[PDB]
Amino acid sequence: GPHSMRYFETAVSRPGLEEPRYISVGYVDNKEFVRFDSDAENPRYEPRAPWMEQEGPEYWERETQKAKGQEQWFRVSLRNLLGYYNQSAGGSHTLQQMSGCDLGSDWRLLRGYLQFAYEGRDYIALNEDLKTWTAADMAAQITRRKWEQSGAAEHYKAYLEGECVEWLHRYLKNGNATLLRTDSPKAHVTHHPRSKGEVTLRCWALGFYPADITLTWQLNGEELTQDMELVETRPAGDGTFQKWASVVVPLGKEQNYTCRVYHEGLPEPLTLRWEP
Amino acid sequence: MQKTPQIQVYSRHPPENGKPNILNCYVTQFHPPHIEIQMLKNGKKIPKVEMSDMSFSKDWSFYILAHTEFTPTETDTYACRVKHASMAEPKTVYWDRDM
Amino acid sequence: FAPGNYXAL
Repeated sequence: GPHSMRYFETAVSRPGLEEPRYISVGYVDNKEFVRFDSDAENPRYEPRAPWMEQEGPEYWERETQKAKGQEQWFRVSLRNLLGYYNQSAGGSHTLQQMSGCDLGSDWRLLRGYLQFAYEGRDYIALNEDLKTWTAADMAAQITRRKWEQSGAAEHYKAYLEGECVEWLHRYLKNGNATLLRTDSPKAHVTHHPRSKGEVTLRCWALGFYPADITLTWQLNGEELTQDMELVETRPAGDGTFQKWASVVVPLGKEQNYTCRVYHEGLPEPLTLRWEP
Repeated sequence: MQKTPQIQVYSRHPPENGKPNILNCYVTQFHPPHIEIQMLKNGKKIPKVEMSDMSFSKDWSFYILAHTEFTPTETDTYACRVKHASMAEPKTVYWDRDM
Repeated sequence: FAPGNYXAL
């Protein structure tokens, strides 16, 4: 629904190497458009969408410069974190960051995001007021006090309200040809044996974009989600995505059931039933 | 932490025998981000396997897509084998076309 | 346009 930008950043330390592995990935409307990786031949922010090619060389040197700053910031934080959690040297550890902003259909700031994780667990997050912080444990409380003192919240607030939103407009305008596209799901139903007098009906949705989609079964026209196996939406690898829902019904009474598929690319939802 | 990876193995297009296609291996919901994935045809490692760059989800967990060109037949088996530090030994998953 | 962090954890 709401347009969005995100920067997903990761730092991984490792035994032997003094420099940790840093990777930053940028998303516009959940579609990857830029990437930085420290282990690349010539580390810089690369375009990963065809519509980003039109940015000038000056744009890319600014972004690469910020990546270098973040590498240094992540390195220092990984070291502090190691001390906070009383961990031994020579190990391997992860520091993750999610930054970004949501826009309303009216094209302005809806919600701002800024949150960190350590070893894949929540560490600290900027609150929705963009003023206060939520620390997951005692380690993160030490970071909180330090950041409260320095006015770190204000800094990120100016980013999420300022440049995050301003630059999202430019990216949305430049690449609306590809971003606002919608490929409709081509759907069907398969029938498979499960046990004595019971059958698995599976509802397929294939070749759809964007990933947002809802599949539900129903009994006699009434929504049915009791014990519905619903798989994780997965990429086809050609731009589009795939998904299925399934339900276990009695043998002979399969006609009673129908699948329902909702997707923004359709003029109206698909209703399907397994036929011989 | 150590989160066990979830593995999905599926073809890009609806599968048909003798019809060139692409087999995906979508590993998700794992941590730490080091992982070893390899795809197999009749228990033999497939040489040309493309690997996407590694991302992570809104729940912090890492995911990756491995894929290779393949032509289904009735008899041939296809599989994805993953080693990850959260598992005692590598898990193999077999491509279920009938699914 | 990526962010620039200000104060380490």
